Amino acid sequence: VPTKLEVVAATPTSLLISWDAPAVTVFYYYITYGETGGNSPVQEFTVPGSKSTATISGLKPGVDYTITVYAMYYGKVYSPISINYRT
Amino acid sequence: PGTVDKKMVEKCWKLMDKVVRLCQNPKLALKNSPPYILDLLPDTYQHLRTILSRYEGKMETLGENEYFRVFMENLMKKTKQTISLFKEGKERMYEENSQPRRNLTKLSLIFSHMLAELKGIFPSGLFQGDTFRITKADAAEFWRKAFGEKTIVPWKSFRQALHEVHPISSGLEAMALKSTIDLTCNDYISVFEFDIFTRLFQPWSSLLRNWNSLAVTHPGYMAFLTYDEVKARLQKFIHKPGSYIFRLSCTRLGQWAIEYVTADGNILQTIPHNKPLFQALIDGFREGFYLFPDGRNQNPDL
Repeated sequence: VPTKLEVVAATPTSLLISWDAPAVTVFYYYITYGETGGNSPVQEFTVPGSKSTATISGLKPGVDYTITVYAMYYGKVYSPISINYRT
Repeated sequence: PGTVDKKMVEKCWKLMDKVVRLCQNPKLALKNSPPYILDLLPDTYQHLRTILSRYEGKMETLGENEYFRVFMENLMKKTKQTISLFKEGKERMYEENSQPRRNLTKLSLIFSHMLAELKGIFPSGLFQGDTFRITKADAAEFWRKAFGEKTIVPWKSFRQALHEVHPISSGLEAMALKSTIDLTCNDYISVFEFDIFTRLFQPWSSLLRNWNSLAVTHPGYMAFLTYDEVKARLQKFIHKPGSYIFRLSCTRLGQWAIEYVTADGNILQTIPHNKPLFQALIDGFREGFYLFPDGRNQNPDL
């Protein structure tokens, strides 16, 4: 479970999300952002476990999106955390 | 990837030695975990020089083997990231709790994995990846049938190949599998990493499902830890006899580890030589030892 997930930098289309590093190690972080109540399969990407911040580009301006964050150790998916932001 | 030349590995040793200059700061106060990081790179240099000694008659023929190219490229990349990690970390290398220190220990685990892979593929400096013995036949049949004499493959080919026998539901899951089955973290599945995986999650018939219950939805699963980190984890539930976890050891790849608490308050461990992991887990559930995974009252069913 990534702790204390929040957006810290905002543009109409790009968002900088910063979560605190868990005490336990992270091999990789998995991020899935998708339109709130949107039937379109959510976009997904990955970052290395060293980073505590990530940036998403190309989000439509004027939509509430639902973003889900996962921590990943070797063969392990810690429980996720989610936030919803209106751009 | 790129063809192998001897000058580039000169460069590479300079990098390993430079990382040795960085890590030998006592202010880090590195613990020999292992992965020690410090001891692995001398053994990497040494074993590599052993391969070179073995391939003195035919250096070019060694440079045109896929495994040595991929392995060396990856070692140069990882060691460059090991230098740039101190570069980014600056002073925050002096405390272990800091994030760049955690990244350093991560790359230590990686380095241990790569050395283990190299020693497995190159015993006595000789290439035997084409004649590599996969332990579970079912796995060996799959590998000989899907790829054959291949030693290393790109991860995409392995996802498309393994998907036909055991389907992969989504990229969310496929990433999680590419985590374990690629210990080198280089988008390349080898016969070494594959054999370790299959030995870890027998039987083959339900391999992927064995992966799911024993890894993804399990609380006691702790991936790679050292005996120091294990006791540090279970100290919080020592008063609670039967609280257990099960992990992996870098020292031993393809072997399981189980740790549990006794009524005495001592933390004793057990290793499953006979029986698979799930079966041994069930039996310990029947005996009265494996009750709380990670000190959690709910125990998953197998």
